[PDB]
Amino acid sequence: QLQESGGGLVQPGGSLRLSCRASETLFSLYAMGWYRQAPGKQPELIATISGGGEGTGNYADPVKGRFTISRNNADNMVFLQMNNLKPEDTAVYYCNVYGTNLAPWGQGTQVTVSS
Amino acid sequence: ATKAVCVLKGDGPVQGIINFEQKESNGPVKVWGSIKGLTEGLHGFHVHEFGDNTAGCTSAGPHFNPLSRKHGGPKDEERHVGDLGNVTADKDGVADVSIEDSVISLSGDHCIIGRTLVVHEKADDLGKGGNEESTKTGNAGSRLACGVIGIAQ
Ligand SMILES: [Zn+2]
Repeated sequence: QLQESGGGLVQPGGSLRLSCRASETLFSLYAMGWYRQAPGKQPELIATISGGGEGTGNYADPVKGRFTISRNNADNMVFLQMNNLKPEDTAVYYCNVYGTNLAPWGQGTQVTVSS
Repeated sequence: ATKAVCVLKGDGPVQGIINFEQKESNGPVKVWGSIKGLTEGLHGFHVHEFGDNTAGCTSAGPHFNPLSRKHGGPKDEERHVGDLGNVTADKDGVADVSIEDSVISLSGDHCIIGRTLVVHEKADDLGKGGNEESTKTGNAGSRLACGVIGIAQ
């Protein structure tokens, strides 16, 4: 249903590009978000993309100006371009729908920031 | 058994008709109808405070909030009275609206008659977007179409 990839270890100031393949039924709601999750904590919504065309992205305050969300409608995929990474960004990242009932989480992808 | 109806119109092609029904006083309200001309996917769907159409949907003001709470989804306790969440348009652009909500009413302090129903350009993040605008409008974007809610029966 949801398959994330692209995470890893990156030094402070580095960059990463997380990818997610979602099922066509989930993608066709055109409301997709990336959530980050720290150990023991609840997953917080970090980036959203909705609307028609290429979609329109919104960002939570700790990532605004450093992260960009995008999508590929044909491939039913969502992307999170993370730049200027900081240790506070270390978390397991998941991609899911938002603004409606959450679909079953995928495996996510781990992102660690440390030199 | 109060009944209401709203004719959603706007500048573009989005348009629809949305009916409301409340069998008992202060009980749940059924909201059902059809919107068309939308992009496929989720679209914010709210009751805004004023039934003023003098300057288009912009005149409707903010989400109806007689309790001065923060924005949320219809299932959240912290929510505007007029926070009805998202409606879903199919590939053809037709959103078949079917909603049951106990916070809006057709009488009392939570009465929405004479206020404005508005469908939005993008999805409502239900207040979980992690930014200030998400606590106000849910980042649902511009107003595509709206209409005053009027008495039907
Ligand atoms: Zn609201």
